[PDB]
Amino acid sequence: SGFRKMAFPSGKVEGCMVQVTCGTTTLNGLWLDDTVYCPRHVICTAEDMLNPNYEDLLIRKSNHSFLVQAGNVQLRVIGHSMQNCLLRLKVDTSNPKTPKYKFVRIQPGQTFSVLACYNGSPSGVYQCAMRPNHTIKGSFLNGSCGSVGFNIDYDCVSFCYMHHMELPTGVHAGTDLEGKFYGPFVDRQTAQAAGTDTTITLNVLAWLYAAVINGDRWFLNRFTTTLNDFNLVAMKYNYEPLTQDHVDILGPLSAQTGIAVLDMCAALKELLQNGMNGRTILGSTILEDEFTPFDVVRQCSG
Amino acid sequence: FRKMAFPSGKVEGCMVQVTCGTTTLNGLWLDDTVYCPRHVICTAEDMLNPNYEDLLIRKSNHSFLVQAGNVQLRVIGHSMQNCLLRLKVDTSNPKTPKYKFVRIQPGQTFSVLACYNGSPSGVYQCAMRPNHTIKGSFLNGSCGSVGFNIDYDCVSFCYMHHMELPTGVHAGTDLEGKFYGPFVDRQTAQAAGTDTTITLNVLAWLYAAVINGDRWFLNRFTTTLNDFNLVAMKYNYEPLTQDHVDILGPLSAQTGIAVLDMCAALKELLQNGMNGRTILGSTILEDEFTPFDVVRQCSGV
Ligand SMILES: */C(=C\C(=O)OCC)[C@H](C[C@@H]1CCNC1=O)NC(=O)[C@@H](NC(=O)[C@@H](NC(=O)OC(C)(C)C)C(C)C)c1ccccc1
Ligand SMILES: */C(=C\C(=O)OCC)[C@H](C[C@@H]1CCNC1=O)NC(=O)[C@@H](NC(=O)[C@@H](NC(=O)OC(C)(C)C)C(C)C)c1ccccc1
Repeated sequence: SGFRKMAFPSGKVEGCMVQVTCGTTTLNGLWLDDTVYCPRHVICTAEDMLNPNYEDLLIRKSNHSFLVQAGNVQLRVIGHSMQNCLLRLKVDTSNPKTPKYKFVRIQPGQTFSVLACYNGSPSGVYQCAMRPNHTIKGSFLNGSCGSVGFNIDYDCVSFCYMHHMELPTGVHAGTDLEGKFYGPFVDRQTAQAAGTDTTITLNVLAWLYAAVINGDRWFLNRFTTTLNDFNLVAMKYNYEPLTQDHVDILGPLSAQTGIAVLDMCAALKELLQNGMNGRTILGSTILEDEFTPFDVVRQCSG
Repeated sequence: FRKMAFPSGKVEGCMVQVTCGTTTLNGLWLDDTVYCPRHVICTAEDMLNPNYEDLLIRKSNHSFLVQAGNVQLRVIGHSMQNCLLRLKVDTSNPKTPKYKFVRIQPGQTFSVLACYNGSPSGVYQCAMRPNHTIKGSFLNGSCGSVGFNIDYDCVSFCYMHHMELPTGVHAGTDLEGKFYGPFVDRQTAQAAGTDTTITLNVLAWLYAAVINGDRWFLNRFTTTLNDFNLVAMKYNYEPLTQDHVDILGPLSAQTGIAVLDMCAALKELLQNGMNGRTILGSTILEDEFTPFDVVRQCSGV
């Protein structure tokens, strides 16, 4: 019952947040075992951000060029390397609080928790989704960089995102724990259109099923709609095209609630076209798409 | 600008599973004490209206099974404090963070670490609604889940989950076992009073917008706290009081926009809607960001 944009317990991720400083640049880092990840752009001098040559800027650095700090104790960096847009600083001590973890490049539309950090210190956690344009509509300020995006599968933390940029659109862009950006962005402060955004159709349906699982039903109709017709409409409303895989995914949620995916699609279509009569769905006044089908099934069943 | 929750690390280390017979729920393990809903000592038979006092006096420490991981905390004492059970355990939680028990006030917010069988499952931010309930997300077995605020390094435990009003909302108690609202921890037929918009927070929010550069809604005029309330009344807004105004002060000072001025702005935001316009991204007027919260996210904490 009830429905919140729920984030995973950030506890296990906090125990891996550290401060990493190079020159006068300081940002967050992930310290797992004997390694610390952070946006390689930490080595970027001010003026060096217009068009930095990381390979060049890094070679001019050394282990001691990095001031990695765990809380208030200085971590000794005894090895460093670059992996795409990351810095993999090896340290001498191994973080005893390193949770069971895995690095995963999430798929646009998927959701994850973000531990907003500043100076290697957890400031807040929020759940967000990998927007369709690969950016993340988040709340980040200067110094949030190095914050990690993660998921928790029981006790195994899946790091999927590491903050890096701030597209002018006000959104945010980062990398996966392997340094590869999400979207067509780069470690440069150079014009970067935060690509055409779309509404995650998959999630809005998952969300609508959630509202239904929770008793709300007013938006349903006797109408139905082919996958193709739903798309012809949805796309007009700037919605991600809905694929058969998506409806397969909504399968479970379809069963429970007993509503056929396209029927729900028929409801979504109506909503899009008739607006919400001012009325609300599961609280919101606008179709929510930051809850994946998996999220919903996890927050409604048990 | 998203609704952020305090990192739940500290509370996570204080969540334990409390079992009593067939009833299992979450327990807050601070020091040598484990707090959990007193209805942990219930079951299908004694719920409509259990006599806890009696029901507990029939239970002994061996009745309770407090667990943390694959560890079992021998319970060496048990007392009931209002609607909570204070369970003394033979072990003082090593992860106990500096903590206070503070009874939150309507409108104020806090993070909620939703738990299941002693395990933290998810953490979200919410507000203690005017009607005294919370638009949270809880499923069976979430009981004992705690709400909290973090002041520097101190955890301010302000909420513990117990009931779920038919409204789809939730009632709980502070960590002293006293319920927030008229609600009780019984299967009565209690209903949440109608809710209102936390005017104070909407305001705080608008300010936050102004702080981030979203000020299209401001206006040249002002209004009287009285005149504003006549509007707010229509849109079912909490009547703004001078105490509310003073609470906004910092935000008001930072942006130099007088509360009554911002109300004037909110007045027209209510009477003319946002005409397709968005404040801080949203299309609706957020009322779950207290003045203090607005600071947190904007003035990094
Ligand atoms: C994190 C940097 C950090 O922690 O530094 C501490 C000293 C950010 C966070 C960014 C701040 C506000 N919200 C955010 O998400 N890192 C940056 O400031 C980066 N800045 C940008 O992304 C800029 N992007 C940009 O110029 O792109 C175009 C507008 C040209 C398309 C923003 C601020 C305009 C950053 C980039 C590169 C290196 C270091 C930092
Ligand atoms: C936590 C109990 C727990 O941990 O039990 C583990 C076995 C809840 C959480 C509740 C679950 C779903 N969302 C929630 O908020 N404890 C209860 O189930 C309690 N149930 C209620 O509060 C019921 N309220 C109720 O009937 O109120 C009226 C409709 C009569 C006004 C809900 C579920 C309808 C609960 C029941 C009995 C004693 C103590 C708590």
